[PDB]
Amino acid sequence: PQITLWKRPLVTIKIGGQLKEALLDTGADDTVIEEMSLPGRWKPKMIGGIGGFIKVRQYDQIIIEIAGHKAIGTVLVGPTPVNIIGRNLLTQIGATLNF
Amino acid sequence: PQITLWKRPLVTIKIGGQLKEALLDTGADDTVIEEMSLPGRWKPKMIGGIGGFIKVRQYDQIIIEIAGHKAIGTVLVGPTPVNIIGRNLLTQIGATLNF
Ligand SMILES: CC(C)(C)NC(=O)[C@@H]1C[C@@H]2CCCC[C@@H]2CN1C[C@@H](O)[C@H](Cc1ccccc1)NC(=O)[C@H](CC(N)=O)NC(=O)c1ccc2ccccc2n1
Repeated sequence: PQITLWKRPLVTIKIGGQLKEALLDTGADDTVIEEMSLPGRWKPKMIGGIGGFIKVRQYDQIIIEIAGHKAIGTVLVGPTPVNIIGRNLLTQIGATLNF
Repeated sequence: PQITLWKRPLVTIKIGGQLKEALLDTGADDTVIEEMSLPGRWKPKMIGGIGGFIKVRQYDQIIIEIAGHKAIGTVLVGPTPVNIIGRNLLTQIGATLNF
């Protein structure tokens, strides 16, 4: 598919058995998902953005479906206003920027 | 060009006649550049992201060259950690996401 940038590039994702809306984000190194009760072991992490840092939980080898395309990798969970799909997962679904 | 996402999508820009490095960022609504002297009129504004809100100078109708392509639009100047090119200027140069 091709997505224009007139509006935020939001798509449907599936994670932990739940459907959510998330932003395809070429400026994010990491994938950050809103607070949810994911099972299993995690490691403490701090991540930065414009504004400063927030505390998150790092989960490894998490399955996520992005606009119908399957991926598996690291997902950070904590208090974000928007679910963001970063480059660690955009590469797995074959995404590029074109102009 | 077609840009893949295994590395950060960094390009050269020209702004106020000066060369800088900046990130092509589909997750950003706006364009935010590090503190600099810039010819043009400005007004105070506040913007947010992952760790909270910061104070910036808003400059309208600024000429900027992005990887060899011309844009003329709004640039925010302030204590951002990384120079970011957001959707207000990505749309001007014809950029799309593809997968
Ligand atoms: C630029 C502005 C217009 C303020 N927009 C945004 O900030 C929106 C805000 C939205 C709501 C809050 C949740 C984030 C989304 C997406 N972001 C865009 C989004 O693309 C944003 C832009 C950015 C990049 C680099 C440095 C600063 C800011 N990325 C991020 O916040 C990601 C988060 C992450 N850890 O993956 N940061 C980075 O990937 C990153 C990279 C280098 C750094 C160097 C020093 C300090 C911090 C650094 N952070």
